[PDB]
Amino acid sequence: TVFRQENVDDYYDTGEELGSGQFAVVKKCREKSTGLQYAAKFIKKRRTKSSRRGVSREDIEREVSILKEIQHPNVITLHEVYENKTDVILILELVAGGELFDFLAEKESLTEEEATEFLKQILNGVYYLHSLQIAHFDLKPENIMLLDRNVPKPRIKIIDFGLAHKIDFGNEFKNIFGTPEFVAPEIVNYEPLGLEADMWSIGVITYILLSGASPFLGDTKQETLANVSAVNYEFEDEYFSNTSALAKDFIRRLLVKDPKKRMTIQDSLQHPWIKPPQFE
Ligand SMILES: c1cc(-c2cnnc(N3CCN(c4ccncc4)CC3)c2)ccn1
Repeated sequence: TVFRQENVDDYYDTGEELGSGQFAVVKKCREKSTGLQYAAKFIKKRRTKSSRRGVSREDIEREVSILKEIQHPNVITLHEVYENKTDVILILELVAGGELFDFLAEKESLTEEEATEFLKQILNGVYYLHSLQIAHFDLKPENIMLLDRNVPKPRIKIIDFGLAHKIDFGNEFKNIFGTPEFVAPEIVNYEPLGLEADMWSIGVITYILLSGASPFLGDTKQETLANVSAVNYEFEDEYFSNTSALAKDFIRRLLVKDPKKRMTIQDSLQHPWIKPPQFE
């Protein structure tokens, strides 16, 4: 599939660079014809067929196809796609309140009520994705953005679908590996992957929201990955002594090695607490 090949600068003016990962660049921009503001994500193309740098065309096209299908308040909207010799440029909805990662760094830890206000929105977005058989495969605080960080109950959107896949045969078995602290054991073990992997990541996120600490994090990537595979975590009393038993129950039912025994997204919404790359 080919994208718009006019110069993006003919249609948008860019401004501030926003925070991003090592591989893409994200800039605020403004569309000349409407004055509306967006975020432009520049994905570097592969320079040759057997190259390791840049993103393969197949991978870019998968991300664009998934973005085009999704429309939900808790997921980022794709507006347009441009391309040139070096980059594919996604014009995305602007989310200006920063990363949940940076919000958490300011608060240290969240109360159970504050955590559930965020978690409900994450679960609603993941329920939409899983209903479409889309696994995100990279859920973590850096991939969740706040619309406005200055309100008492900030609203959020899931971003960056660069690892997302449609799961139409129940599982995928290929080159899929996210960030070590957040990946499920089946990722660590290079096993077939399905929607269950996202549920594990939600368990990790929930643990971090309540404690400010990462449940499997070791001093090196290999230690973290070994900890994930062994389900080596505990609810440290220093962080969790005053946390409700139901919150611990929720996490415990997500941080389960066997994907078939892990809570699904539908289970998570009915749970009584809620119901109203890899190489150093
Ligand atoms: C504003 C921004 C964005 C946007 C789009 N794509 N990726 C984005 N980042 C967010 C930061 N980031 C990391 C990852 C690792 N370490 C530090 C930061 C993860 C990816 C932001 C979209 C709309 N409005």
